[PDB]
Amino acid sequence: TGSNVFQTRAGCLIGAEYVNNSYECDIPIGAGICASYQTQSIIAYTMSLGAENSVAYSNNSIAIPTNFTISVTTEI
Amino acid sequence: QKLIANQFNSAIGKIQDSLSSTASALGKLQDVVNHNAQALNTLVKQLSSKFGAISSVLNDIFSRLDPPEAEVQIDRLITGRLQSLQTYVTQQLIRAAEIRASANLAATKMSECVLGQSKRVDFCGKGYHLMSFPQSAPHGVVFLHVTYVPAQEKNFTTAPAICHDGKAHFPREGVFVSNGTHWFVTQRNFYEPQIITTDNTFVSGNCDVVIGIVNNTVYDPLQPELD
Amino acid sequence: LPVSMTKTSVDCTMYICGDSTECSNLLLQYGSFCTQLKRALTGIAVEQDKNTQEVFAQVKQIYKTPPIKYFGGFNFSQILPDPSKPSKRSFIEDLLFNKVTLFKGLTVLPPLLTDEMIAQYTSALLAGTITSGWTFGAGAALQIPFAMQMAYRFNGIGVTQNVLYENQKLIANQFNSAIGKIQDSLSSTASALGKLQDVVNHNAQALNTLVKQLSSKFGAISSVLNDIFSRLDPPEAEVQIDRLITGRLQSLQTYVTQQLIRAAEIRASANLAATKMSECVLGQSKRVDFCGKGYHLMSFPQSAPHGVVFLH
Amino acid sequence: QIITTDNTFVSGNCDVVIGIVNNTVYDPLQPELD
Ligand SMILES: *[C@@H]1O[C@H](CO)[C@@H](O)[C@H](O)[C@H]1NC(C)=O
Ligand SMILES: *[C@@H]1O[C@H](CO)[C@@H](O)[C@H](O)[C@H]1NC(C)=O
Ligand SMILES: *[C@@H]1O[C@H](CO)[C@@H](O)[C@H](O)[C@H]1NC(C)=O
Ligand SMILES: *[C@@H]1O[C@H](CO)[C@@H](O)[C@H](O)[C@H]1NC(C)=O
Ligand SMILES: *[C@@H]1O[C@H](CO)[C@@H](O)[C@H](O)[C@H]1NC(C)=O
Ligand SMILES: *[C@@H]1O[C@H](CO)[C@@H](O)[C@H](O)[C@H]1NC(C)=O
Repeated sequence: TGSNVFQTRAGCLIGAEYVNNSYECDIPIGAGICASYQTQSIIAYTMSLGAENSVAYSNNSIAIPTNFTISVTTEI
Repeated sequence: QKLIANQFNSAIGKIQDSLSSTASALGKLQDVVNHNAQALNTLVKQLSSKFGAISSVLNDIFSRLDPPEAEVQIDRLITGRLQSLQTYVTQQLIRAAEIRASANLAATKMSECVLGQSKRVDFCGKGYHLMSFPQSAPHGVVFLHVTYVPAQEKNFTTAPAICHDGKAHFPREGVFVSNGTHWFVTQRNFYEPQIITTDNTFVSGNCDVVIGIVNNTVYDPLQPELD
Repeated sequence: LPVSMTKTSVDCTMYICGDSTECSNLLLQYGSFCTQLKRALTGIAVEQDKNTQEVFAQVKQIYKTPPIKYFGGFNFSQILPDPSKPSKRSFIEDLLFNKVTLFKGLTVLPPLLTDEMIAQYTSALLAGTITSGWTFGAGAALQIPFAMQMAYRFNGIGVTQNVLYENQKLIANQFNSAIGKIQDSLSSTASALGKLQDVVNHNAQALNTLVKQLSSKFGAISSVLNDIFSRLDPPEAEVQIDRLITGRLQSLQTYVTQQLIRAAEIRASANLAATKMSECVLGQSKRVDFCGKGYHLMSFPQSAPHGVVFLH
Repeated sequence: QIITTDNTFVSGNCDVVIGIVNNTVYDPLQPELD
């Protein structure tokens, strides 16, 4: 269509608008780029591996659970 | 016990709701069904392939061609369609090998999880596995993996050993936590602090060798019985 | 352990005809042959992507190592990411990626997960195992000193935890020496990464033989379809062109069958790699000879261009 | 380590075990005389 063009390792994607913030991979394209439909038009973004958190590691610090949850899951 | 039973019942209900609502929870069997259906469909469709002949209908070519000339076309069709069926058989063999691997994995999981308590990290689901329940499926087995997931973690200061009477004390089956200003012994996976005593600690070596050792008192259950 | 292979795609019309308009129409009379081959190749590519995801995406969060990299004397510099070089890879990872090195309708698609993201996943797993031990793989990550984690791991092999504390410095020194020796062993060894080389060489050889097979005339007068079209009238040309098309189609089908077999083998290898990751990196395995020779303490994952390297 | 009642447990008499040997087991509470 030529409305929009964006270069990528696996080629160039036409009809999608690149975004500068990451989301979860909905429609994989390649080279870390995934496409999704969000408020609406098709957008291209770099897939996010997940939330980033750093454990407060210390020489004399330990964390011990105070409660529990017996979660049951299904496997096929 | 009551809280654990309530949690188990609620999570079982949650599995029921998720199975009812989830669109593609059982994709690992629909995929096999679709693969078999597609294999059959492509085997049947390739029947109509011309294979370079004048027509794909044997009765038509036998009528519009002489036997000397129709023989070559019949050979073309027979060779092509035998090749098609051989390719289908090879794909079926590969799929059967994959299904055999899956069935071996399923049997191993059944044995380890349902008939026992596997100590493997992720073989019976995420978390510390307790038990699993098998459920039949049209072309597979569905496992409901019950696991123990710790929650509500609290940070505490700990020391590798406790120095008392010039000797180093280590936890027999617990962990040292200070609560800020009072040392206790707690199990690794649950916060059940207990007073430090000779019963739950063992002595080995002096306090100098151990790195990070801290000073605290160890209670002797027989100490009060002086008389 | 290899995990994924090259994602290959094949162009039917140009492979069979080499961009010739005449025989392109004739190829339609054969039917829907290579819809099946394209579908199989796409399935193989998605299977490789799934293999990489399963092997490396076992952790839901990207754990970050603390700035103060003191762990009771243990030195994880050779395995932790290097913040200076742009690749952000570890020394062992850089060595591994350096050792191994690697149209007529044949192209290679790029993997979904790039080397940088695989390295990020490996760094997250490494930070989790250094900072929280078994916990991060069974629920919420719980902080714990590395010395206490090592002591706990000793208890799993029937050795009292008092041994580590009375020999913490010696054990740390031996661990550092062994980690350093791994680098020398990998660099000097001629075929340390022989399996990944074998996988890449097999892929390249399959591609080359598929390309080379076109020069074969299959008993025809010539292997160039243009010459057959030019100097021969159609009545004697249809048979020859059909024979050449049949030969090339047979070659392509054989290539796809071998690719499927190799994909199944690499799927088995990737399943084994994921199992090893789960039972060695995310936990301690009591299985004998599973997480390396001898009583297993812990394992560290390292990214490779087409597989994973475990430091047991 | 010295043999004591803390790290050992009793089960049956001596004459039912093949290869049993004679040795002293120290009772930690014996010298205490509580
Ligand atoms: C994304 O953000 C970075 C940092 O602000 C900037 O350098 C870059 O130009 C941005 N790219 C786009 C496409 O907005
Ligand atoms: C734990 O610490 C708090 C505050 O430091 C203190 O009030 C409390 O008494 C301590 N626990 C025990 C059992 O003494
Ligand atoms: C580490 O913690 C232990 C126990 O609290 C303490 O004895 C030791 O001095 C600490 N060392 C450092 C370097 O903080
Ligand atoms: C512990 O107490 C002893 C005396 O009972 C003392 O010699 C030693 O220095 C103390 N250790 C610390 C770390 O304060
Ligand atoms: C860890 O080892 C590397 C390589 O031998 C060395 O350059 C580095 O200084 C070491 N780190 C520490 C803290 O000793
Ligand atoms: C062990 O001691 C008992 C009692 O003194 C004695 O009857 C027995 O023969 C001894 N056994 C050996 C092997 O000396």
